[PDB]
Amino acid sequence: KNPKSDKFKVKRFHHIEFWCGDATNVARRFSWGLGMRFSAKSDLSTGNMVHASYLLTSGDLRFLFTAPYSPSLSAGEIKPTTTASIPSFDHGSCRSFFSSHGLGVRAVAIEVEDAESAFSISVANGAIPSSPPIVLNEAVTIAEVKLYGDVVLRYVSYKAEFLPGFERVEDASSFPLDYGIRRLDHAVGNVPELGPALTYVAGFTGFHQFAESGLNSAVLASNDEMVLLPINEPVHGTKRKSQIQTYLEHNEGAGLQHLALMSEDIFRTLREMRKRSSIGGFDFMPSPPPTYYQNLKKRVGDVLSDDQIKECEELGILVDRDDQGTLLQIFTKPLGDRPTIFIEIIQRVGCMMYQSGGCGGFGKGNFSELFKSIEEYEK
Amino acid sequence: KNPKSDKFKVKRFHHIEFWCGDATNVARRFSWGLGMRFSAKSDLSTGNMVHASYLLTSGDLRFLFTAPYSPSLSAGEIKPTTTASIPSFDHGSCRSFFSSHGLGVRAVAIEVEDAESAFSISVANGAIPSSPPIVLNEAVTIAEVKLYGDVVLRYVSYKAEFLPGFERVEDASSFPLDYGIRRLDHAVGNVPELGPALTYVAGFTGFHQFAESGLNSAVLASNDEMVLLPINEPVHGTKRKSQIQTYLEHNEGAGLQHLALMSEDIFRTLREMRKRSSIGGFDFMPSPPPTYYQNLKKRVGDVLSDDQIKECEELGILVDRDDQGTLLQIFTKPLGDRPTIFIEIIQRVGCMMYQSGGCGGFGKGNFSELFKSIEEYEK
Ligand SMILES: Cc1nn(C)c(O)c1C(=O)c1ccc2c(c1C)n(C(C)C)c(=O)n2C
Ligand SMILES: Cc1nn(C)c(O)c1C(=O)c1ccc2c(c1C)n(C(C)C)c(=O)n2C
Ligand SMILES: [Co+2]
Ligand SMILES: [Co+2]
Repeated sequence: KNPKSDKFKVKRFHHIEFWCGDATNVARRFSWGLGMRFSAKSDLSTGNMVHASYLLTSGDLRFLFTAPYSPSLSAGEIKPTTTASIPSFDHGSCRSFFSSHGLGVRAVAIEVEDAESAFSISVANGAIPSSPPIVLNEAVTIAEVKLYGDVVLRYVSYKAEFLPGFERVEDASSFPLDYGIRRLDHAVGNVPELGPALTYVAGFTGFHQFAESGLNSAVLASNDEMVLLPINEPVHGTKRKSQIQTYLEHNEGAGLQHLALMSEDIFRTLREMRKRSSIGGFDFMPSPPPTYYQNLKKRVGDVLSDDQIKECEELGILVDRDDQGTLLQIFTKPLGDRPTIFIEIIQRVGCMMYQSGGCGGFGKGNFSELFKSIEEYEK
Repeated sequence: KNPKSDKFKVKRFHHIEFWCGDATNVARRFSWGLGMRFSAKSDLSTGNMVHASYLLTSGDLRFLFTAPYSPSLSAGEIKPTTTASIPSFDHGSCRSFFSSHGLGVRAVAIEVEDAESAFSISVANGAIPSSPPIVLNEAVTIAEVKLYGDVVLRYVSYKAEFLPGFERVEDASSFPLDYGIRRLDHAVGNVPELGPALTYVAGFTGFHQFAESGLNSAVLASNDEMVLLPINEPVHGTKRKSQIQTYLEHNEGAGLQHLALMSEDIFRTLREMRKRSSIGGFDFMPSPPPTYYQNLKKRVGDVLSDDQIKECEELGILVDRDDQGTLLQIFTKPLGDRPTIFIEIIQRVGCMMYQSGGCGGFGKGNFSELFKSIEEYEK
């Protein structure tokens, strides 16, 4: 059941912004590890005396990495005279965020028809304002409201080329890496209490709820279910400590837990990423035992051939099924020093009309199947 | 003239420590860009609840990357019960350093015969103490005094395997990269006033002075001239703004300007580094004009063949000569967001007895020769 209750017109995920201590080193690491190209910059060389911002792209996926300069470089500026390309940026907020949480996502940005209307409707419906709507070069409008913890939901709308004040990256520094990642599928938050978090976000967006292990969760979705925002809470008192609780402890509270990146060829993406794990890229969680891939024949034997199942086993890929589609997924180890944010690589098969959002679910069935596999491999 | 006036026995450079916001991403970027292997760690997985520290090695070169965890993880600890592997570490100092200077060198570490005696003699001779001598597992002693700005000179001595509490890195995560870098040749500081900086450092070490462009500089050296610590000050009032002054502005004061890394085969190192510049590694300063390499025939035609001169031209390598040896060198663009710290790759030819320290100088003649080359190429 999809009541299509969005309180304003939402299009697609637009970008994810990481707040960093040094944007250069994080962006270069991510570029090589994920196969994303350097496509735009806003920094000292573009006249920005406030923050260094670097944009990586793969397909429609946009990752922005931002760090503050010394405040002394811009001490004479005021907001009317700022050289910052992102007017919501604040030195103190960024330093406070990074000292509190470490490397992590500050903004989940969605493209909307009208960022000023989106902001006004959200705040009229309970959203806590973070940055009021600001029109950039009479071309783009940006506004921000609080999502959870110190993460903001950023609205971007275009009258008619990332943002004004960003420059295209020169082709010499713009090596055309591509491991097959094409877009953001979903962005997941961890909170101490799921109920109040869901009520708050669904309250100001009109997003609807989309259709033992240490977590309870729920998924909020836009009208066409292309913007997907799951939220998790921990389950206490279990034998094994909840990984959601571990997140909250090491992150100093609520924040973004994982980004799921859709691949157009998850086999190629994982081959390319795994080749680079020990040479500057990303590590992956330990692979399931062979009993898992043996049991996959009975579960997904009508969707994947035996060869493709064998290809899943080489790469450590997980498979899950809903009533409408099938999910291939795998998880990285945490992206930085703290056991907090990580990345999921996903590919979905089924639900063709284009492919509808959330085809195959989010893999919650893999908890029990991994468990059964571990017990079976112990035998 | 070498008066051999060291006030305590100094051996060699031991390691360089960077203070980071996220040590994982910086260390992974540096590993791929410079061809250094992950060799040791001290972090949550080794019981360290205080800081994450990762050691990269290439030959005798040791780069350490350290970042703080949330103070909440260690809030119940006191110094007698600390889980930190580097007892001088302090959360507040590290956050203050990074917010002030950005990514940069906190410690220049030299191995000495007795770190406690080195500390006591230094402080008795004017050194400002930073961290008193601490014996680690009855095996290693570490102590720190201020060098310039917020950079410390760290003394390490071994009774008889980086530091106690560091664990060797498992071979799966330890990919054997190697682009030919073998050791630290020199470490250079930028200060506002050279005189007082030299007097201070030479005062407490007994290091001696080793044998138009925007800088004045001088080099301090240990007895065998294997530890080399140049210091620069800006020259004001020139047409072009001093790059030393630019450093001081963007760094918020004095600090380490560049690390010069000796290669056993600078041609291989530069081929390997340049292949990776646009895929996560390091960029290099713009190459000199072809008139430079034409003029090199008359300057170094007796040391390098025409083919090897042509190889220098492909890779953008600079060449300088002293009275005793020849210097091949090249400089990276800044390592992070700010126009502050960069790296020099160096190889020295001549002065064989082993090779004596500082063979060929430090390349100051390349200022005039680059200038002449630029005017000649304008023609
Ligand atoms: C669950 C869940 N709910 N929603 C809305 C999602 O997007 C998810 C997941 O992406 C997911 C699915 C299966 C997992 C898993 C995750 C994070 N992890 C990590 C290590 C915790 C596992 O070990 N397994 C087996
Ligand atoms: C000088 C100097 N003194 N000492 C003690 C050193 O180690 C040096 C250098 O390493 C050096 C030599 C030549 C240079 C240079 C540097 C840093 N730069 C940078 C961009 C400023 C140039 O453009 N040229 C031509
Ligand atoms: Co997921
Ligand atoms: Co040098």
